[PDB]
Amino acid sequence: FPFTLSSESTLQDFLNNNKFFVDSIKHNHGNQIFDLNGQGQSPHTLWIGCSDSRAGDQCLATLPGEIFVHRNIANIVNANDISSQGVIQFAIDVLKVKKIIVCGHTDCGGIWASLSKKKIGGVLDLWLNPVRHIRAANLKLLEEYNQDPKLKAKKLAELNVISSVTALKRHPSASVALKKNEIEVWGMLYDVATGYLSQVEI
Amino acid sequence: NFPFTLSSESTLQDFLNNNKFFVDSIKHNHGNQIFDLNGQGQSPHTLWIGCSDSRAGDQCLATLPGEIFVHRNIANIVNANDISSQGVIQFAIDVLKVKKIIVCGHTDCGGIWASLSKKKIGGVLDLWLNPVRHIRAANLKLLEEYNQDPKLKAKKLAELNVISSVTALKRHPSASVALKKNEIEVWGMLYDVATGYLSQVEIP
Amino acid sequence: NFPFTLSSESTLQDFLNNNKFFVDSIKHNHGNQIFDLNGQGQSPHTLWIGCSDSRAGDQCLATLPGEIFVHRNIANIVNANDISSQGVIQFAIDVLKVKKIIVCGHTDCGGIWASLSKKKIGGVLDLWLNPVRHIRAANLKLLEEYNQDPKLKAKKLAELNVISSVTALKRHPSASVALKKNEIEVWGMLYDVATGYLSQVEIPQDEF
Amino acid sequence: NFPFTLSSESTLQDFLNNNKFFVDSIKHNHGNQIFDLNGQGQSPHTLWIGCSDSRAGDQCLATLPGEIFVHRNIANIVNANDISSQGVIQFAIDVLKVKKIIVCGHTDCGGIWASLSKKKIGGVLDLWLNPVRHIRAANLKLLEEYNQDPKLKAKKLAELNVISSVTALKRHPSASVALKKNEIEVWGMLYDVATGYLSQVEIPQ
Ligand SMILES: [Zn+2]
Ligand SMILES: [Zn+2]
Ligand SMILES: [Zn+2]
Ligand SMILES: [Zn+2]
Repeated sequence: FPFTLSSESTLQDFLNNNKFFVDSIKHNHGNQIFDLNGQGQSPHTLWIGCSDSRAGDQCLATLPGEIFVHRNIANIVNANDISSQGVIQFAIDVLKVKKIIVCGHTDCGGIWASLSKKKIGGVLDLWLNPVRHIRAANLKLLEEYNQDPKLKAKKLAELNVISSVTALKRHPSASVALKKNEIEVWGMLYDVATGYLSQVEI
Repeated sequence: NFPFTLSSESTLQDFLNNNKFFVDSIKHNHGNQIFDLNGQGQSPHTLWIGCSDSRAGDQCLATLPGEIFVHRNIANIVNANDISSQGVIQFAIDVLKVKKIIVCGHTDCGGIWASLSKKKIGGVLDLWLNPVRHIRAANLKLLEEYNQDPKLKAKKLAELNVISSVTALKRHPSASVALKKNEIEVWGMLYDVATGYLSQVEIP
Repeated sequence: NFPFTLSSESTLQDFLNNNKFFVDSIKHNHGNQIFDLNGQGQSPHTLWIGCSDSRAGDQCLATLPGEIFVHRNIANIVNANDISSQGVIQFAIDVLKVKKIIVCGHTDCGGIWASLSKKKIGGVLDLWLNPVRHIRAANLKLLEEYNQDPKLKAKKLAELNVISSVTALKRHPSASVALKKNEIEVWGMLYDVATGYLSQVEIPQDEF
Repeated sequence: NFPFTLSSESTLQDFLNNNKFFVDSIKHNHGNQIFDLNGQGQSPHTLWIGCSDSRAGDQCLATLPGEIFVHRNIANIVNANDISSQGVIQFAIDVLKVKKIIVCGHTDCGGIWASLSKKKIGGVLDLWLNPVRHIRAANLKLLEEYNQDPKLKAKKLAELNVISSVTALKRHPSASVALKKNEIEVWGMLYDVATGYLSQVEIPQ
């Protein structure tokens, strides 16, 4: 379409996009940024967000070596998910990030599925359980946005962000550094139709 | 406090200023066309599995929002016991019907280097990395026809790890059916953190 | 050696000798009927989830082969991202169509004791047991009401753990459906290691 | 009703009653001695890893409580990335110091039959069973030599699966150190569901 790449696009087409990424960085910064990249990483921020192609840490327009990223379906931080827990562990314990952003977004597939109770199948029903819990736990509140789907899904999306932030703060290395005031934590919402990022109230 | 767009000392406002740029930048080049398409759904053409590392993101493909479905974790490990990986893989193929999948490791991977050391890492990480530890053991001293240079051992390990993840990805139910119907293609790649260059890994 | 049927020093043939007795015993009491049924397929009426502990097995229910579908792991933890447990539950409900599910903890459970401590174990077990450490953390005050007797404290955590596993089990997509259709029944239980007796664990009423 | 002790329509009291029998039966033969030992701790000599199947089951060894540490899961898969199994093995070897580990497959195993097809099962089971589908693929020419009797096809696969599980078990760090110290024995077995009999599987060495 109006996108840089397509289904039909070739391997070389991909490598052309990548040669552009290098040329652009080099054009604005010389070799200095890859020289830094190539010695170590010292990112300032951990971003935890949905896997969704339209959400994504891109929205912050940072350079390589600024943001440590974890992305998964519906930006769920669960204590038993070893994928999340390693990333958080490593981010706080090794990289010493000073900010953590948990970012959800509008039109989230996990959020919408969790509202309409038809079993998705495979492993997805299990993966989404905590969201299905969050909806059940907040039924009255959600009910008050009943008269508009997109807003109910959005309220749920926000509740999910808050849920993930609490779980994040209860992480052992997080909880320590948080109370030593070494770290800062934010919930956010990404608006898919506008590209704007707003802060969730916590 | 950097040649980077943000530092540790930045503000919520500063952050939000970067995002205002992102939006203005997209609008400058494309008008509302993207955020209009985005706002009515996603139809990405590619799934990207790579490392969480702040240098080796999918950014290195310079795509716009709406093109690439992403998962990132420590050392780009794909395992069938991991409901996170498999959930993503499943959704991408069956629902989103992505036509390309990319597994990307990269040079200077902390997970890979740790997998090469003696020192127990601690917590959940040492367990997380066991799959890589197994790959080192499963590959001779093919790893160190190179113990003359640390960096090359790391790179070969990283590539073996990519190959590991790719094979696993291919044995996924959705993947094996898609690949047999020739309805999807699969790539393993390495990002050189020092150069910004992506390259292909040959998959056996 | 010595009250027990087999020992460390036992032999393969000794084990096979026990198995010979198991076969002869069932044929003595039921003739050939059971092994003929077994041989034609399984139709168990119950799923049992309990701890691996050698003292606490489903044999405490004195059933014959073909009755009880069994999963056993350390501290009878049922967690929604553990593919082992969730496969067992999906299969039992969907395919076997069990009518009863029992989640059964027990007293002197080592997973419980380990979780009451703060000392790290090692290997996988500190992470396996993490759900239990959480339950203990979320009931800290309730539990410290049993500082008078550590044994009763551990017994309480064993119960909370049962309650946690059951609740997770019921949130399984196959289970939640079967339940709301009243096609299945779910029991928390506790097994007293010292008496061989099985008690029912009171499970919270439906709250969401 | 059945020829089995309990039914789909059996009650809670009814279950408690079979448990009451269990207790009575054991004190009848052994006094309070088993439960006294039990009550103080556990010292099992054997770890059993086997299938969840209601017909299989470590009861085929006719042991008293306190002898055998048990793990059971679908098709008795011992996989290095499966933490349920890996915890059981660690604890058994490192803490309980079991002297024997037994991996037991069985005939008519539903996980085996499902791995013989490549029809998708759905939910989680395609993933769970993947390492067995692998085994099928890597032994295809062999398993097809059993085409005319599907049941002996499933038996061979169930034996291959046992060999694979035992191989993974022995690569467990606890196991490996124990194995090299001649501190433990590991056995593959198969359980014939139709006959109640247990046989040994020849494992490579
Ligand atoms: Zn989403
Ligand atoms: Zn890395
Ligand atoms: Zn126990
Ligand atoms: Zn079976």
